[PDB]
Amino acid sequence: MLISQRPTLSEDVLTDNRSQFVIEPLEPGFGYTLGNSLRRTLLSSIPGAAVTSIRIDGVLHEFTTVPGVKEDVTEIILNLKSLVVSSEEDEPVTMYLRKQGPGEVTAGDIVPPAGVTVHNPGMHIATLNDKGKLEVELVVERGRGYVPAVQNRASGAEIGRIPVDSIYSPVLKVTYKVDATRVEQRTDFDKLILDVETKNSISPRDALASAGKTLVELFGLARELNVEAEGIEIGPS
Amino acid sequence: EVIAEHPVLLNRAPTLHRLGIQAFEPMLVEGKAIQLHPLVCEAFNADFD
Amino acid sequence: KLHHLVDDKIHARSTGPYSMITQQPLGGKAQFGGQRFGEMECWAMQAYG
Amino acid sequence: DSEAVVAVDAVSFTLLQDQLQSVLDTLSEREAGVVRLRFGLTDGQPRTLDEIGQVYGVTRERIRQIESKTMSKLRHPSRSQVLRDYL
Amino acid sequence: NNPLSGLTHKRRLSALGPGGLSRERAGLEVRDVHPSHYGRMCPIETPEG
DNA sequence: CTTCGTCACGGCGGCGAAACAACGAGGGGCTTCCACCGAAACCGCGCTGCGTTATAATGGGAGCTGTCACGGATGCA
DNA sequence: TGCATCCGTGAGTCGAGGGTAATAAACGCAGCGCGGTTTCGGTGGAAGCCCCTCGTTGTTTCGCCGCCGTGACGAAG
Repeated sequence: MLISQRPTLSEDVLTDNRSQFVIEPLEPGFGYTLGNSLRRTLLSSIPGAAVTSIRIDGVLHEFTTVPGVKEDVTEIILNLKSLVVSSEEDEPVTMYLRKQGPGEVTAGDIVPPAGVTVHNPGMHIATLNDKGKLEVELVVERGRGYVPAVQNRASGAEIGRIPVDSIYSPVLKVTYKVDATRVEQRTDFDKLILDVETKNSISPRDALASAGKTLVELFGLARELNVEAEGIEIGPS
Repeated sequence: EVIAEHPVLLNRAPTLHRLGIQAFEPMLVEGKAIQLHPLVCEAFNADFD
Repeated sequence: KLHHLVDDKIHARSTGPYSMITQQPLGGKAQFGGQRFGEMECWAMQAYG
Repeated sequence: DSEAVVAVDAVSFTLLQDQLQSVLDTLSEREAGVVRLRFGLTDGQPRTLDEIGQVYGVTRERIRQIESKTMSKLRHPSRSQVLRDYL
Repeated sequence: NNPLSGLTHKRRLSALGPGGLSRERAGLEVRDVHPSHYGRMCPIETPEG
């Protein structure tokens, strides 16, 4: 069967990377059918690269503070946790940052080799002081979804190591809400409103296109049970 | 069209306090039941039994 | 299922017939009738100003 | 109260009376006046065709001729299509 | 409207009528469930109007 | 590869048809009755009103009467 | 003066919602105004009778289709 009334899609910007997407008119109840799935996908289907582990000179058990820099260790930890990076290899990549002298150490001071790119150099990190001299080492990779911090089993081998979570999916948050567009004249049609909001490394719309790709692939994996099955279709464009 | 932003009145016997009546902007609803926003019922003191 | 259907308890009227003595509308769902606005509604009605 | 004004009739009665002017005036004015007193609408007395001879200086048979001249050309649906909604 | 409303409409022990007491004349006390109802009159099935 | 056939392109022009103005025979304007409306009339009679009834007959049937409280207006002592 | 004692009030915004009874009557007369009825009537709707409004020709002229030739892109060997 055909949808019998072609729905549309409109992307509306709110910021450089945050945008809403209005779809209308979906068939009755179809807002939920795809919205929750789609938000789950966006949260758990778009590849990206994020920090995985850390180790810095000076600290072996002092998981509170380290000299040179003034703030605590958790502050620097959470600063680096929200770091946008892109990697082109599934091996573990390493980056260093080493700033001598007091000042404000930022994410522009990190020296990422080619194959690992940073999209927020101007993100402050540390209030280095007292002629502080540091050496922070970041174990980074790429994946998808949210991977919590995997602790170091080889505690002795990497004993100054620090396991950390990873927001591999480049989107930060997406929400969806349904509506009652032309329920009376056109039999309970509904309009979905999506709101997607993503890192600066990528856009809001592109990860959406990739989510559409992944999900249409995932459902082709199922439609290949009866290739000529009469479902529903859309029509022209 | 004609119901485009045309306020109407909702009353319930008894009306005791001033807010026993309320003006609402109405929207067309399929069916024969008036759908009351679930917040004003306190003032209306109206339950759906 | 109880015998209190919303198919039975709706009455609408823009303008129907009118009372004999007064020109006022009549009461009832059977006759096109008309809705009653009481004094106790007039109270809140002024309290709104 | 049996004497209640439906108040759709009244507005529609004004609309009847106004479509009447709009249709009569689009017709000739001699004929419009002829009927206004023949049926005596604007007055209380519909008239016979020999009263019209004084007011319009013509033989009553000529108003017999004009009555059909009114009606038949009216009987062209153009006048009828806009007036048949009035019933 | 149901076999019950057919039956339980009978076996009804009314208080009003000729020789009965009108509602406004029917004061608070008479409405009470007298101890002398045990087994005689249903102490629970009464109109809630 | 060569050479012939066709099909518009554009005009030419001479026919040709439709608009516009000198006006005269179907309508407009005459009598000439009487089946008729319509009048005017000539009525009778259902329909309302109104009168009378001649032994004595000589005091209502009925109604079921109560709340709850409260101020106050009203017959006593 | 008290002082009891009746008593005149109100006591929910509101939806479900048409109706139940009785006694002695006759005759007769008058007005009566509604409805059978009984006149001609001229004004009604035909029937027959005369002056003025509407159709023939006499061009005019853009228009247009046949014609006339041109040229090329085509048409066939």
